[PDB]
Amino acid sequence: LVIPEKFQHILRVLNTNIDGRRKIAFAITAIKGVGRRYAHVVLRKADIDLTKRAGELTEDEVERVITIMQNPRQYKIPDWFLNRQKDVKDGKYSQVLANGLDNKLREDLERLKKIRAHRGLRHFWGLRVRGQHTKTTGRRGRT
Amino acid sequence: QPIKLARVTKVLGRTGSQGQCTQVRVEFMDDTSRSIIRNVKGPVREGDVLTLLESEREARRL
Amino acid sequence: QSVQVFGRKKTATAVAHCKRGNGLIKVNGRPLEMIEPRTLQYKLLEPVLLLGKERFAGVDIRVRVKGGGHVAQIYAIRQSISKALVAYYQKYVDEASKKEIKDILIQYDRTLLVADPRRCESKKFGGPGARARYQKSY
Amino acid sequence: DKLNNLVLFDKATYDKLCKEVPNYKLITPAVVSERLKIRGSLARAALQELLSKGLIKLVSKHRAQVIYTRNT
Amino acid sequence: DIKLFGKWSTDDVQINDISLQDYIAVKEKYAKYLPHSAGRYAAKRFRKAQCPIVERLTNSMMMHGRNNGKKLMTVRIVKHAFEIIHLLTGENPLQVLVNAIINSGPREDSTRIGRAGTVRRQAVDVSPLRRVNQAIWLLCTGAREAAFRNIKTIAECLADELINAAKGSSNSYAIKKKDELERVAKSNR
Amino acid sequence: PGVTVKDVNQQEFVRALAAFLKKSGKLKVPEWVDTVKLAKHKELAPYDENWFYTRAASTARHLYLRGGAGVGSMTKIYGGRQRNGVMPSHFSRGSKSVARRVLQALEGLKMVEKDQDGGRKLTPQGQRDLDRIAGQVAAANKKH
Amino acid sequence: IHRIRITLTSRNVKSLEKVCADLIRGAKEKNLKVKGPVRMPTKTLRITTRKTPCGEGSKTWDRFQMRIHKRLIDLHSPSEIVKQITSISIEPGVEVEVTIA
RNA sequence: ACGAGACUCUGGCAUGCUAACUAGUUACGCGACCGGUCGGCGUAACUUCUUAGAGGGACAAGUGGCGUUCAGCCACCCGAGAUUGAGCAAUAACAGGUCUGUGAUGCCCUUAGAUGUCCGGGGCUGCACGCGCGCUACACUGACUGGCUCAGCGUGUGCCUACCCUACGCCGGCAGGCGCGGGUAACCCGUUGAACCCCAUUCGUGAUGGGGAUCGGGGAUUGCAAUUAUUC
Repeated sequence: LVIPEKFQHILRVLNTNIDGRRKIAFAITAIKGVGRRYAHVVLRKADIDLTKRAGELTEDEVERVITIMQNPRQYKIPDWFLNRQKDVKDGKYSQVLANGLDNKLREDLERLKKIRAHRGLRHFWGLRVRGQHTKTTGRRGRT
Repeated sequence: QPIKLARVTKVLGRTGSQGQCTQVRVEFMDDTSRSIIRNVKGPVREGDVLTLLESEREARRL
Repeated sequence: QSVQVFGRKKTATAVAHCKRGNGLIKVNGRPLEMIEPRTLQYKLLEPVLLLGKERFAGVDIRVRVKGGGHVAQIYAIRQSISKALVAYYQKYVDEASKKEIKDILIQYDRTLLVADPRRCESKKFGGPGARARYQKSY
Repeated sequence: DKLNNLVLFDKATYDKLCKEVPNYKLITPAVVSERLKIRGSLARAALQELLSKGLIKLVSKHRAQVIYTRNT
Repeated sequence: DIKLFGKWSTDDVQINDISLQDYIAVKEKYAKYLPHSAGRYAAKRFRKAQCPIVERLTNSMMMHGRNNGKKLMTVRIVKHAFEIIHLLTGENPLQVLVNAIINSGPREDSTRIGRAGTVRRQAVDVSPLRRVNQAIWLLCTGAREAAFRNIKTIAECLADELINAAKGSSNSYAIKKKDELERVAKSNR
Repeated sequence: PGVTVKDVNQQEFVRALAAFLKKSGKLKVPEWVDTVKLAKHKELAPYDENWFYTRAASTARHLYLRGGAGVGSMTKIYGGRQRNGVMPSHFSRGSKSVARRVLQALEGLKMVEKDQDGGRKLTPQGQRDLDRIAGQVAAANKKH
Repeated sequence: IHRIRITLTSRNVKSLEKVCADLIRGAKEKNLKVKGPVRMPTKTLRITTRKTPCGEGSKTWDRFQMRIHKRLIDLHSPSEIVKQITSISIEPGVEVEVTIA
């Protein structure tokens, strides 16, 4: 439960190294999807006291957090609350950790150019998605 | 750096390039017989007292 | 009894109903010791303890307030209290001590009896504010 | 820039902190943080915990101005 | 009784400038329980000095387009550091305040003088009103920069600057500004 | 003279009505209370685990103050500063669903009664409980 | 019920008051208990229009304001008596809405 | 003599006066305390508390210091007020913009081969950068759980005008379905319970909570037609 000495710098994702200085409800922002109000709500309903700090981060805490982030239905959390609802190019519903599998889905530039779609060409040149009109004004990129 | 007293008795006018200062006549309380002119900076009321480093200073005079 | 004679500041006003009661001052169902900003309570106890807490000897004063802004209500709620005290002290009881306390609170300040005639002016077009104008284009 | 501060529980929050905050006359989370090399956030947390222990005299409380003085 | 905030005594102040109590006043009958009376002195002239200087402070550490329109915050933040100087020096904050206003208050400044030239400056005497204005401005500038981006909160940076300006200590930013004004008065006769 | 409803600081009064609520243990909480956005102008998830009970306390207190006032009005009280980044911040409504759910929670428990022209009122039992709570806080320090 | 309400509205205060005085005298010419004229808040309508037809020059606007002043006269009488009083060559620009309940 | 001034609405004292049932606080119980306190409000109800009327009031009128001792200027007591803010604004004129504001108009293309015209499916909806009005910030006078609670001009169901505000039950975090109704209007939202602030929550000098500024999915209401998730 409470223990003065459990401070470790690294959490396990794909054997890579992360930061471990942030406090609780903020130390699990190192995961791509977890963080913001997602980590806040999982710690809020985790039935633990939130006054704990980085040094009192127990291994049971981390194990339960990893299990809860594996599947959202621990407290009946719908999939859209995660960054990835029903996936593109496959019929899954979850976000995948690490790199090389989720980022493979994001590359969306060639196939839309096959149908001569505007979205794919826009993402092909690295242009604006929000639709920022460009006439002459703008102070980013070349100076 | 002796310091004495000086109090306003006559606001002679406003000076400065853009109305910076007031050319004002001041008497020394410790002597109550001398009147000197000072380009005092800031809002000045007729009868205020101020501690000064200078007891003989004069500025541009017309 | 209604010897109320306004008591105002900005667009907010107070009416100080006064009667022969308990000596407790009420502000629309809440005591003057507890007001929403939680900061101007001293501004409200200023008149009474300036003139004397001993003056209230069975006088029930209920002030009803209405207008915009909390601090705008204050400086008028207390003005209404002072007006009600003036009306009570002018109706029957003497004037020598009335003039004494009046001189004391007048030298204390001026916003206890006479209202501030100030008010928010209109805004003039061709600028962001009433007096401020847009930046010049070179 | 670079966030790197003391987040470890060791002989810095109890010793030299509970032994040097009571002996000083002004106690503030900023004052405790500056004079005792400690983090202001953990200074506030520990001050709240010791107030729950009941070893101070409180004048008023605020988000940035919690007024403490020695009582015992 | 007319004690400030009902806790700081007002029958103890001594300006010790022979005749300056009409331009720096905290004993005057305009001095009230609180430094909040809304702005009424700025309209006319030489009425600004009739202000209770507590109000001039709570409005001078009240600036910079992020504070304007938040005067109750200024009154809370002056209650803060009033009850803090009550313990730091163990004396009434009004005494250290009048010491700061009597030392930080400049005497000599340098200004452009002449109708036909622009080469140099001339020494001028800064009147009591302008001297208190610019002294409080330097105090507030230091107190803003002393807690700007810093871990140090308000009511302590202001407190530190006030205490080390009230004793005449040159370590203060306001007192170093005063020394700079005096030296530029020396160097432009 | 007894004790009036508003003669004790209203912050601790709503705290004490909330305390009555969590010593009663009568209310019900549905299973969509942590999966929703629950706000527009609030940019962080609640850190107190108990906002439902404080919401019930606020709703009950406002209910004593306002007669005939029903759902849709407290959500404007619970709305606030909505910042859109570059866009200037506006006033946005809070969560209507949260207020409605807390109302239905308090609805039918002899605290909240359904009026006949729209909105809601309070039953004498609810008013008596609120007045007992106010007397409790007053007797804590203000009546001794 | 026989409480006849005249909701009378006009742009001019003086013409409105002359109409009200004539109507209340015609009621006072007969044996009719009446209430005083009830002055509902005048509607001030603002229209701020750019002056230059094509955008050029300093940003200049006209501010046309429309003051609509409305009185009500509710008298305890059958509406036929009020209509008998009505044929008095009502002032132009003063419109009458008749309310019977 | 025109202009300025004067004028008019006014901001600001109507405690005096015509006077409300679309305004409002106090003569007896409605759910509680041996006398005090409710905007579901108590039987009873007076213009003080909001609107909008007439008359009054402020004049450098009063005192003091200056002044060619005048016109005037500066201080002071009373007083609500001793410079409230704006629309009107001259003689005379421009080669300043508008023929892309107009069913007000001058030879050229336009003489029916009619730069939209019946239908209507792209167009000022482009990327390398220069101080064009402005936008949220760089933080601890603070964004931030939420406690308490105060607004004023207004705008509002309707001629080829659905669509305007918008009091509850059910559901739906997000917009929204049906109903009993409330609104031509101070009657209905409204007591614009609002909104800025009232500082009990991780916050501590950072890339996380100042800084949504830069990703892909989904419910969907006015919109046949949201393709640059234009806008919830």
